[PDB]
Amino acid sequence: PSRIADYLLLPLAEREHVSRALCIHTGRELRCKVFPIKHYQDKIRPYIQLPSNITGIVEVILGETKAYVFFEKDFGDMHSYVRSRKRLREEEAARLFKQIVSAVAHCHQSAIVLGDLKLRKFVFSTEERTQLRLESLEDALSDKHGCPAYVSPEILNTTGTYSGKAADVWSLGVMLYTLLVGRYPFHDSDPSALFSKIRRGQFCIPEHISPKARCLIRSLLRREPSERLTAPEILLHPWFESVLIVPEYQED
Repeated sequence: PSRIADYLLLPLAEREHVSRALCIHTGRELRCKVFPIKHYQDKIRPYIQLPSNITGIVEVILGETKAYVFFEKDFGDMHSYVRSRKRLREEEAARLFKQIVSAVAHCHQSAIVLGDLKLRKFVFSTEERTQLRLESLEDALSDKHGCPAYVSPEILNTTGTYSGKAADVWSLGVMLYTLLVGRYPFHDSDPSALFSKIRRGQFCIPEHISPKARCLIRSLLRREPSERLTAPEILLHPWFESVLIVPEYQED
């Protein structure tokens, strides 16, 4: 039977590298995912050590070779939320998107490129579903299934080399559009058409989206990466106003 510090580890219905972590003293229920420590240090730890909790990590237990990351259960992701709401009203979209952007700005200011930004990368911290956190543990909205909706112009043009931070901002643009409209801005099921529209920056913002929201979307989905807002700059965009330590313990 699997016991680590004062937690009992139990298999989860899925069981990727994730388990149930029950506190032996109280029955408090967390989640645990195990990683090689090298991988934890390189890919997970940076997120924990930002100044400000954008993750829901409670603590990390560092064994011999492996890191046991204990985190809070979440209350669903933003992909499922948009799907169930169809699309968000501007006031909610702005509240939630500001939390998303604040997370990314923090990351970028410590030289952390995410590279995998999507609505499913953000999850609710409570049952209220008013506060999002970054899914940092590597753990419907198009014409058909499997739209590569986060493909940027850089990744189609250039030669593979481009700005990580500016590519994340493109992803913030796709996310913002999708929050407000309920479909991705580039959503063709035919990849020829999709890639053509992405390279040429061709998408349509419905008329009823406010002027401040429309120019913010446009300011993120600029074809030229150098022309996009930085994540810090997004936080000061007039749209928002218009509508509005993790401990590490060693073990044997």
